[PDB]
Amino acid sequence: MTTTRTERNFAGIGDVRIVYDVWTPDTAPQAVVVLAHGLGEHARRYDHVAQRLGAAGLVTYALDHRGHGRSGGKRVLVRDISEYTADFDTLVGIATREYPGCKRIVLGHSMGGGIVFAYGVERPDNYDLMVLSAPAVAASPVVAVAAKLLGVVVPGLPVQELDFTAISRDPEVVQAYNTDPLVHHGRVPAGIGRALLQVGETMPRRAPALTAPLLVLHGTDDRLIPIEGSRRLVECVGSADVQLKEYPGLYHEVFNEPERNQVLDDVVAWLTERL
Repeated sequence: MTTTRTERNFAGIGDVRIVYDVWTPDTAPQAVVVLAHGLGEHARRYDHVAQRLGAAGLVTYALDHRGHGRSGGKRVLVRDISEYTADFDTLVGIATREYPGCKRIVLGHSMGGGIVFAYGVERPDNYDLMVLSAPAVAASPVVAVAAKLLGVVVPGLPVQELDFTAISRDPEVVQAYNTDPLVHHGRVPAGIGRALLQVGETMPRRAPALTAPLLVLHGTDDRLIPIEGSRRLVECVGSADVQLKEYPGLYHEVFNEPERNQVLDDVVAWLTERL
């Protein structure tokens, strides 16, 4: 339809400047969506997702995490999962004040899915629906201990060598990712590894705190985050209205796959069922 983007910013944890987009369609908003991107990317890789949501009368708030895209902070530097979740909580507060009376939908992809889950456990009544795209949620006990120790002393130390070529079966998506100057083109730092384990170590203990309906999306050929971790999440959450949509043969970024228009139409159908 016609969904215009406006750029704003707020002060995050440590007074780090956090830039976010607001996508507004030319119609009375049916609900608001607060979107959390994954590791190394930024909110401008979701223009087509925000535009698709605007077609359904949804307003989308999408922020760049600290150390990502337009936001402040050292690139992909993080020391605690609470840094990500507090800034997401601040954005949800912004959207709640701007649109009172609208249902609140929290959407997260990959690391953003782990962020949205950690926020959702802390504030289970601050949102109405939750949608997760291959969430980084289930990350031996000795390696978990050592990784969280390292990430708390040298959170900027490179550790894990991630395969960007597994993000999508679309060659244009893999190419656009790799030539984007705003995108992180390095190894996973130790701080991000610790934050991921922080949501992973506590998922089965704290998943019962969730109450709002939940939809999980995951391609079966995901080589970055295994689909079995999503099968285990939906069995642990306390929410009664839960379902996981598996896309056979799709890669990590189901919103960027050639079948993205089918994936996005499944998300809009799920939301319209509950709005």
